[PDB]
Amino acid sequence: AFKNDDQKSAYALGASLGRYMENSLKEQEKLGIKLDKDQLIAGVQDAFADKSKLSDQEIEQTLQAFEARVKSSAQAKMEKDAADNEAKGKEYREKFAKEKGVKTSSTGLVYQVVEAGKGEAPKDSDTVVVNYKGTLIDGKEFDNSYTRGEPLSFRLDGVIPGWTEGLKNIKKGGKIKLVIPPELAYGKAGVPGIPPNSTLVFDVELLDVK
Amino acid sequence: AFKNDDQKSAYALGASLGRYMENSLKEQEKLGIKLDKDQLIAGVQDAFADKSKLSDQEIEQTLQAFEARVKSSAQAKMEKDAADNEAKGKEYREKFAKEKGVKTSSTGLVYQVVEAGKGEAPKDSDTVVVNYKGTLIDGKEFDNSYTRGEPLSFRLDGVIPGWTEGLKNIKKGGKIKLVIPPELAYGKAGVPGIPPNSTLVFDVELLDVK
Ligand SMILES: C=CC[C@@H]1/C=C(\C)C[C@H](C)C[C@H](OC)[C@H]2O[C@@](O)(C(=O)C(=O)N3CCCC[C@H]3C(=O)O[C@H](/C(C)=C/[C@@H]3CC[C@@H](O)[C@H](OC)C3)[C@H](C)[C@@H](O)CC1=O)[C@H](C)C[C@@H]2OC
Ligand SMILES: C=CC[C@@H]1/C=C(\C)C[C@H](C)C[C@H](OC)[C@H]2O[C@@](O)(C(=O)C(=O)N3CCCC[C@H]3C(=O)O[C@H](/C(C)=C/[C@@H]3CC[C@@H](O)[C@H](OC)C3)[C@H](C)[C@@H](O)CC1=O)[C@H](C)C[C@@H]2OC
Repeated sequence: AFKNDDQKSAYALGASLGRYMENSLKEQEKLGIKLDKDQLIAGVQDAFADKSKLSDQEIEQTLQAFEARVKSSAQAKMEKDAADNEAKGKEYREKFAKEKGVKTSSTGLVYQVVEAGKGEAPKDSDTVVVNYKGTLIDGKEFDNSYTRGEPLSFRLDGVIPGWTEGLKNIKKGGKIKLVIPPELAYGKAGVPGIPPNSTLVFDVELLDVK
Repeated sequence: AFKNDDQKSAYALGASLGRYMENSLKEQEKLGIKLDKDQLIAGVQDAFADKSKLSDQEIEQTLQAFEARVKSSAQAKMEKDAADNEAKGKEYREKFAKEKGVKTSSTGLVYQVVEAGKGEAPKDSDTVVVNYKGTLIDGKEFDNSYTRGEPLSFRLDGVIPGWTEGLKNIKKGGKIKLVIPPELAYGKAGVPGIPPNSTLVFDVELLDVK
């Protein structure tokens, strides 16, 4: 294929800009914003060959207005998701908390011990070894150590408060379901894969405490 | 001929990215690196269609090596420039030093007293106030105090050695032309606006010694 570097590196540098444009389009689609892909490419080709059909001022201004649109659309969507997820989350916890075997701690953490396990109570400075499954209240799975490949280890005080607190309710060999409010998890900001004010549901198997 | 925002903003976004690429390639060009632009647009299109001939891993691998080639070529070019200026500067100094009224000091500073001035000469702990104009040997002006509408003040011992020494050759009210070898100036590394091993030409007026 590639005869050498002025070729290989060029293609890579280009592939990388492609990649980047696809990723970018992917975030705009979250907001219902769909740019014309043929035009996006034509602009790239035109510029790369110095034949842009828009002046530098028209480019500056068009981008300026477009990025105001994106930010203004993303902000509104964050705001609405935050409020929606806070209320749906609350309702969800309230319903689940009333069920048999389910408990609510003084912090608002809602949990269901499935297997107590046996051994020492995990403490903040312990390293726990776990398998887990993490999903949003709507059933969307966001994390799964099982399909990731191996049991994960961490310091108990290095994880979110919902976990630091929850795992203390069981021992090695145990299993618990944690239903965690955003204020004991990722809050209003959320993190990639976790929307604002998200209540999280984890099914955790505690393999070791060391 | 854009009909709508999804069309115009997309073109704009593309043109802006492609212009960014072209600007980086232009810098690569100053170093003798001229990427194959047909392959570059091939990568853009292929990755855009999710058919990059390079995997994400290969892309990253290719660009790391490419990045190493650029830096290495950047260094080679500073080295060639260092050698070229050193030589060109030595010739320029040699020719000028033979002219009527020009002197060469023991350190290799070449200078021409235009007006002796009158009063004390600058000594090491002293402060001097000067107007000056600095140019590279080809005539490009890198600094001109006259344009700030005010002279410059500094400690004689706080400046490059060619000035520290050179100004001891005149007195308050004097003028002198200093032709300074790189080793009494910014040396092989230079500074922004002053290339490697540049010989500097300064026209100085000494206003005060205090
Ligand atoms: C940047 C370094 C990467 C580094 C990545 C790893 C070692 C891999 C590790 C298996 C994480 C998973 O990666 C595949 C993935 O697991 C999640 O999907 C998840 O199920 C989860 O919620 N878990 C994992 C299990 C314990 C509860 C919790 C957590 O406490 O996770 C912790 C977490 C993110 C705490 C933040 C820390 C920042 C604070 O500001 C914030 O405070 C609000 C809380 C994890 C252990 C971090 O400490 C360590 C890291 O982040 C997150 C949704 C995102 C996370 O990927 C990043
Ligand atoms: C708050 C005060 C900070 C103050 C910062 C500024 C005003 C910088 C500002 C942009 C304009 C500078 O000039 C006003 C400008 O001056 C040049 O254009 C120039 O014509 C020059 O070569 N000059 C100026 C006149 C005397 C000769 C000489 C010099 O010796 O300059 C001196 C110098 C740089 C000494 C270094 C000291 C460290 C040594 O290690 C090095 O030795 C290698 C030499 C100057 C006087 C410093 O004392 C002044 C300062 O520090 C340089 C090409 C680049 C330099 O800007 C970067």
